[PDB]
Amino acid sequence: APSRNGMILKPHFHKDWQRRVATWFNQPARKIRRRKARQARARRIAPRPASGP
Amino acid sequence: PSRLRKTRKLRGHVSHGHGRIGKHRKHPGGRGNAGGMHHHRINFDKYHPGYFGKVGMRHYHLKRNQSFCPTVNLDKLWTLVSEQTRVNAAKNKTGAAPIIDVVRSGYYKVLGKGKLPKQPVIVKAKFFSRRAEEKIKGVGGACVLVA
Amino acid sequence: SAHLQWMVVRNCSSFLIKRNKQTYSTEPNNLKARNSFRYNGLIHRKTVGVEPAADGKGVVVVMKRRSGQRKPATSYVRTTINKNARATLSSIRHMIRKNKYHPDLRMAAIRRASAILRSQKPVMVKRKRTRPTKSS
Amino acid sequence: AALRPLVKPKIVKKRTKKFIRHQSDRYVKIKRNWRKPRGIDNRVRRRFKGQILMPNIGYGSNKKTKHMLPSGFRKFLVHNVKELEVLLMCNKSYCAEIAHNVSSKNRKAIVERAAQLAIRVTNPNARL
Amino acid sequence: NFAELKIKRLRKKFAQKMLRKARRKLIYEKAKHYHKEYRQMYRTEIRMARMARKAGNFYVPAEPKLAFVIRIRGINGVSPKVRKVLQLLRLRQIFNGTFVKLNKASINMLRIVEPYIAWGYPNLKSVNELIYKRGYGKINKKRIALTDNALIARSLGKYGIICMEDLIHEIYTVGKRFKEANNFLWPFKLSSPRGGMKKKTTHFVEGEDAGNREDQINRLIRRMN
Amino acid sequence: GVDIRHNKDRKVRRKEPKSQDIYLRLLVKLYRFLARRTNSTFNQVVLKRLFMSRTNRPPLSLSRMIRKMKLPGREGKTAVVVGTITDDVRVQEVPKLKVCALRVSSRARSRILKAGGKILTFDQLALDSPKGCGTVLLSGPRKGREVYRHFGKAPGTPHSHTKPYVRSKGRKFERARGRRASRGYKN
RNA sequence: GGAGCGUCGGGCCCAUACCCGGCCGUCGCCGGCAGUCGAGAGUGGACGGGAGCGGCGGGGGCGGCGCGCGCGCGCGCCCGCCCCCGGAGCCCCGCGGACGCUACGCCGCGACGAGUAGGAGGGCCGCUGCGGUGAGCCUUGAAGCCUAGGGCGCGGGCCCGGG
RNA sequence: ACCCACCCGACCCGUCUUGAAACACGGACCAAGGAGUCUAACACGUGCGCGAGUCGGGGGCUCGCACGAAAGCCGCCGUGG
RNA sequence: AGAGGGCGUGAAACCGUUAAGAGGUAAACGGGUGGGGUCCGCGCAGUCCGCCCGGAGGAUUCAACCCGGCGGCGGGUCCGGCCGUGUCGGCGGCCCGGCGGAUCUUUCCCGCGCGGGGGACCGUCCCCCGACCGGCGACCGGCCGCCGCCGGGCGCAUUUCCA
Ligand SMILES: [Mg+2]
Ligand SMILES: [Mg+2]
Ligand SMILES: [Mg+2]
Ligand SMILES: [Mg+2]
Ligand SMILES: [Mg+2]
Ligand SMILES: [Mg+2]
Ligand SMILES: [Mg+2]
Ligand SMILES: [Mg+2]
Ligand SMILES: [Mg+2]
Ligand SMILES: [Mg+2]
Ligand SMILES: [Mg+2]
Ligand SMILES: [Mg+2]
Ligand SMILES: [Mg+2]
Ligand SMILES: [Mg+2]
Ligand SMILES: [Mg+2]
Ligand SMILES: [Mg+2]
Ligand SMILES: [Mg+2]
Ligand SMILES: [Mg+2]
Ligand SMILES: [Mg+2]
Ligand SMILES: [Mg+2]
Ligand SMILES: [Mg+2]
Ligand SMILES: [Mg+2]
Repeated sequence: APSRNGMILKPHFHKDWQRRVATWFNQPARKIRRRKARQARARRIAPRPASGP
Repeated sequence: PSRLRKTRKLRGHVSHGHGRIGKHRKHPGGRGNAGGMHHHRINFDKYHPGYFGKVGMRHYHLKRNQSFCPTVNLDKLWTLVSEQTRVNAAKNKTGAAPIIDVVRSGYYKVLGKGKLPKQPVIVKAKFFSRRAEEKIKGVGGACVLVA
Repeated sequence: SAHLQWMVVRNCSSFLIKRNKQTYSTEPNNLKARNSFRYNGLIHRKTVGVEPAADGKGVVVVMKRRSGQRKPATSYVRTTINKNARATLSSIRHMIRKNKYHPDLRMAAIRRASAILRSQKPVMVKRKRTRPTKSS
Repeated sequence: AALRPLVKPKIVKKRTKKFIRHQSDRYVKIKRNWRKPRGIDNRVRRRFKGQILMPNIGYGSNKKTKHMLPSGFRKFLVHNVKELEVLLMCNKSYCAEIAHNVSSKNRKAIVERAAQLAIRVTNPNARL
Repeated sequence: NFAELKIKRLRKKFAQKMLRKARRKLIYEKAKHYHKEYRQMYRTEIRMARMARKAGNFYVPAEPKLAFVIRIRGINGVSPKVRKVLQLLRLRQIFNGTFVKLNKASINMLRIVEPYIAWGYPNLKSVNELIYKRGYGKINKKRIALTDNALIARSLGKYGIICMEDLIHEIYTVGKRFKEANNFLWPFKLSSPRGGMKKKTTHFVEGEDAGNREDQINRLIRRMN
Repeated sequence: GVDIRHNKDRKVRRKEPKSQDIYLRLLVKLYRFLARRTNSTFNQVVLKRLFMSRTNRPPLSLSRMIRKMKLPGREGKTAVVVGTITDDVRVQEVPKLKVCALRVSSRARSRILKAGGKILTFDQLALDSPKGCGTVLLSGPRKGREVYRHFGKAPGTPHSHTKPYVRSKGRKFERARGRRASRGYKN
């Protein structure tokens, strides 16, 4: 029940959302992995720009 | 910080701050915005005048970038450029007037709030107000349309 | 400043010691062991500190220069006074009063020295006084 | 000939018995430790005649003699020797308690040092 | 520098001591006058009646100016109109009292609080005994006992009232400056009535203690003050 | 038993600042002293303001500080502001001012000093004028905060112009039954 | 011949009410104290000429704004001084300032103090783990446990002794 | 503070209730366990930083992370909010 | 083994016993005293200490003073020099001072009208000396005054210690 003034607000937590929460504890581990993989790809394409084409 | 919160101070007391005549039952009003019309109506129509009902035209595939038109007021037009354009001017003695490309700085329209200092300009912009035009002319300048 | 760093320190210093409804302070060159602004060795541009002598006889006064704090190695300047009690006090008195240095302190500095010269009282004499040791 | 405190006034206490907890007598599960009652009817919590008393700030000690031991001192729980030398400049107003957990060798080391400085100890003749 | 200043400070010191002496002497003469004034008032009321009585006549003396009003019942279950007036007489606690100048307005306010008060026309002695034994100033809103005239003066001296005696004369004659001298006095916290009362709840006329008892308020004053 | 209501016996005003920061607290120590020992009520007002909340000491724009000193007669003075001095990009020519502030933003600082302005701290103001003599005590607009536009007689209460808390403005967020005449009614 | 009923006296009895006093807390005081004169405060101080027992010859006012501990004065000798606290000796000291001043401290005056539901503040109340910190404590005995032992705190609780 | 005596006082708590010592319910006793949490969104208050701006994400550059899945920096500093 | 194979610590309920005390209004409780126990602190006078003083005994070197040395403080002449704030002079760092700029110039250079770099210009940051002023806890050097320590002097109406 609403009590005296406030946004009549609609949250979208009626489905079973806690079954599909996606945490981000990866992200540092991820960020590194990309970065290694990046440095490897440079080293493979030896004098070619790391960039791409 | 649980340490600071209220339930630490309620420990010992029976009702936990929810009273003992009426209690803390689950959902006595109904869940959420239930009763907007019936039984919660007064709150809705004294803090949300106009919740209920349709109005105006539908618009199916709205794409916001078509209507993109960020405005800027004369108020702070000179802010767009380095002070030393506004200084090398009120000086110079050619009656030059420096250009101000407003679209470069990220505003499309030029509306007309504020006093513009007596110091000629050439304002390039996608759109202008009527008043913004007038003020600009009164300074001794020239509005300039750009695509 | 003095006051600024007292704001930083007043409740947090390692030298402080609350407990048992009192508070105290263990920082050196604090005569009276108070967690006070007045009686704080570390904070003030000019400082007094009356420790006992390592000998076991006598007292050391510990002035602070003003020359250069920033350089703690050189900052304090110690001075043993190992004299006939009444004299010791007077030397401390003059150090404090006639140099116009930390005039606020001074009587506290005298009482400290006094208590230190009490300390070096006689331990053996005290033992004799407490127990009569007569007729088993 | 023990260490006299500076001033030995008459401590005067408003209440001597412990406030005990309602129905701590009747039950082994309830402990003496005071608890305010919050019961809707409660002889005690609504101050009837003939019941166990409720502690107020009314019973409070006089500020001069609050925490004053019978001897006239206030405790200060010393933990090692270095910690004593604090009391050096009080001695006439604070005494030294030595801690339970301190060893019987260095209990001794504290006691004789306090005896130099004339700080009264509140549990000296003990560990041995 | 030194001996010039010293003498200047000694001069100052003396000029104070002189003034103190002066104001003391004023106080002393002000009393002496008020002694003569109350004497003259007392006799010249008797004077009058005797002279009416000499003729086949009557001397109806003045209706009283001033009355002491004691709150004689407690602070539970009391009607809102009464309660308001009782806190317009400053009669909040039971057995508080105030002087009150009489007039159509004032008297009727006492009429609306009748079974809550005992009141009437105080004696000279009553005004003295109340002021000397239980005379407390309102001085920066702190009830403070009138230990010296430096207190009374400090507050009421802008009215010509510079001592306990002046105060008593302002209260008793109901002067110009009564409102300000009477409000200065903190309401009189009197003890319980020694020897007891007759009946709290009923009017004087009908045996009890409440209401106007005119002359007899002075007996009650003595057994409470 | 006495009849007083004990209801509004405790006054709710602040005494110290609620902040724990040490430099402000030194200013408070200084202005407590001055407040009590000087007759100047300037010190009292300043002291009072040092205890107030961020909300309660709003920023004073440079243009607002200009125009308040442009006023006739308060010339060769010092403006004082327990809040912060901010820039106005929509003012150009800045006269040479004298200013006290707890803060001045980096732009506002430049503009003033470029003009030949002097900036003072509050410890500096005290030495300069311990009884607040020859000062202009200004304040930022208290009721600037967008907050206040929701305060008052509620929306949907005839003749109120009180912003409702709404998730997002647009055609279909409110503006139906209770604003149009066409839809029920309007207030 | 009331220990009954109606009318009335004195006298005495006691509530957490009233009065005085103590002590605790809360509220209030534009409260006080970062080191100074001062108690209805109603000035202080240069400095220049002219002078001196002169003064400011104003109300039965009973009086506050002016008077009798000195203004000039004792000493050096009509003229000079009327001197400095590293020393006037102090009830006021403006030359420097607590035993006191953790300024979140310390101190002073008043007033007041029922409380369910409920709200807020403070807890050097209590539990477990983390960063700091105690040149902490501990096999010369930690934690826990038990105790007609000693104490502190209004209380949550706490500290010591012995086992 | 252990026990005993005596005078006065004194019904059993919890709870729902206008009203509970109730012939209203729950409760033989002790130990341990045991109930206003976390996430999201809003609003107001307060504290801090910057202020016509502010912002940090997401991404990237710096390390094998002992402490680091931290810390730092970015014409990305502002795509964008 | 007061760790004995379901055995570390070993709480409470509950039970056994041992000791003490009580006992016809179920017990238990609050307030107030009394009696008894348990221990705890004593005292085999607790007359408790500390200043200063007067007297009476006994014992070491001084203090006061100079002299020599060291260290510290404070000061102004800012005296001499280092130090830094505001201002003015050098246009002097300006290219031997860099960044920033929608200020300018493609008279320039290089790379392809644009990019990069010069070159002007403005804003900002640094050298040279003189002058005025805040002479600022930012330091040195001499001189002064004062303090303290060590050692020299001083032998005893002194200055200590002790009873
Ligand atoms: Mg890529
Ligand atoms: Mg609630
Ligand atoms: Mg309930
Ligand atoms: Mg409800
Ligand atoms: Mg009830
Ligand atoms: Mg009644
Ligand atoms: Mg009635
Ligand atoms: Mg209340
Ligand atoms: Mg209450
Ligand atoms: Mg409650
Ligand atoms: Mg129900
Ligand atoms: Mg019912
Ligand atoms: Mg019940
Ligand atoms: Mg029944
Ligand atoms: Mg039921
Ligand atoms: Mg049952
Ligand atoms: Mg549990
Ligand atoms: Mg906020
Ligand atoms: Mg074992
Ligand atoms: Mg076992
Ligand atoms: Mg084990
Ligand atoms: Mg037996």
